[PDB]
Amino acid sequence: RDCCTPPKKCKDAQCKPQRCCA
Repeated sequence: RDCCTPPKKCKDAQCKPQRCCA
């Protein structure tokens, strides 16, 4: 589960500092 690719995942620290999340 990537932080921006479907299913995007923007909730954990390993995904928050991501333009597609922050």
